[PDB]
Amino acid sequence: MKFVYKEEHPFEKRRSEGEKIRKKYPDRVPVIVEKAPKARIGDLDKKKYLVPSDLTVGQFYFLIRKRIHLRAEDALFFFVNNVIPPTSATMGQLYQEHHEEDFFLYIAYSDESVY
Amino acid sequence: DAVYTWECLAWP
Ligand SMILES: *Cc1ccccc1C*
Ligand SMILES: [Cl-]
Repeated sequence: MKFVYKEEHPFEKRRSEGEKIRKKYPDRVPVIVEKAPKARIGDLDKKKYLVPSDLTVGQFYFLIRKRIHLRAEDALFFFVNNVIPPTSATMGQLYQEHHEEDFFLYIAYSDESVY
Repeated sequence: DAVYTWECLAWP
């Protein structure tokens, strides 16, 4: 999964920011959210979010669906490392398992079930 | 809900 965010921000700057944000907000996790390449649904205006550790994937889906005005017939999937995370998983659990060495979790979203 | 809103997720 290629994240444009990494082109825009060198590793050491990301890592320094991620270390600091975890100390300031230990009950939240820092996330980079990007639309998967070629997905035909709406765009966010930011990539970097700071979400509650106890927020579930399902709650995040609900918020994105309403934020980008998805229709009922529109699908919405997340991918972490090209795999759909469980809807019941919390962000904190996904962070523990999948955070990168810059201390961020990376999530792609799409209207398709394959990244 | 009253806590888990879109703005809740915003980077500070
Ligand atoms: C907005 C927010 C931040 C941290 C934990 C819970 C909630 C609802
Ligand atoms: Cl709000």
